[PDB]
Amino acid sequence: AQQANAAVTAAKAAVETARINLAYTKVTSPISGRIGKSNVTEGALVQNGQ
Amino acid sequence: ATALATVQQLDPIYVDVTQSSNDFLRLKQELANGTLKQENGKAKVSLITS
Repeated sequence: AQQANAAVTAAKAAVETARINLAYTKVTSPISGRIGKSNVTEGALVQNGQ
Repeated sequence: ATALATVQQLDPIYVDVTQSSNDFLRLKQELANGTLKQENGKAKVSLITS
């Protein structure tokens, strides 16, 4: 039972992990107001924290 | 990290209009006029290509 709760613990780690990553696949705005310019075009590899 | 190619589209084509500062103000004076400005969000402008 306890080791099963460790498996459920890693399970919620994975579902939460994909839930934040799959939450950040969409790109939205931090705040409101007038945007400047785009930098990167589509079909291009970008990095997190680059 | 290497990129393969790059494509464009040529039947529409952007024209980024390089402009000074104060004449835009005078265009703001055209915003105080608006009388040659029709279709007001846009309108045609005659090209002079090279």
